[PDB]
Amino acid sequence: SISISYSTTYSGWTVADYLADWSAYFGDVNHRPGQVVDGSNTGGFNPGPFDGSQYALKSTASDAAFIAGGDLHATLFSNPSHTLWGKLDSIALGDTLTGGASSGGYALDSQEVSFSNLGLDSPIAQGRDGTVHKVVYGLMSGDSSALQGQIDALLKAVDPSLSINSTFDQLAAAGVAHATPA
Ligand code: HEM
Repeated sequence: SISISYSTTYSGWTVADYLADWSAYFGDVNHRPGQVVDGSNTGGFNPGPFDGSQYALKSTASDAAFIAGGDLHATLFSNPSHTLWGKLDSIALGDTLTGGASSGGYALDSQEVSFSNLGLDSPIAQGRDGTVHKVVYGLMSGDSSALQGQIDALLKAVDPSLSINSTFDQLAAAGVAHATPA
């Protein structure tokens, strides 16, 4: 089932409130036609250049950053263009991104929260409608709505009383979350 890791700082927050705040602060990197600037708002893959086990992106305006983990593929100019697809197992949120292809991976110097065992798989044919794409492109664009909806479904699948409106501590009591040090 979904497995959540959270710094004790966030023990009393709901998942929805945490994500709404995190993404609003991360802010839209404007990865859109006319506005993509390589090395600024593309993020990167490990091993890359356009596929790998991690995709990571920091904000254009601060150190906030996320890492998507799984078996990921960006089509870039190939049909269906500008689709991220594959298998998405995890999302880690925090700040101070480090690493990259030259390091053999990415890590956050301050990981706040992670969501693992997401079990998302999106075929290339779904294009930009796939859940993997929506989750990650949403985060790139400062919008955690898609991620929230996937977490909500995973939580309900454990028990319908659990949701994105549960606190991290409630989710820990319910067996789906664990705390890390503040
Ligand atoms: C190495 C990382 C990436 C590079 C170098 C890259 C590069 C680009 C470029 C060059 C464009 C076209 C800009 C233009 O039309 O002027 C673009 C657009 C786009 N990319 Fe990426 N991208 C990357 C990662 C991603 C990821 C991970 C996603 C999805 C989660 C994504 C989704 C899109 C979308 C949706 C568009 C806009 C398409 C449209 O509205 O027509 N990209 N990207």
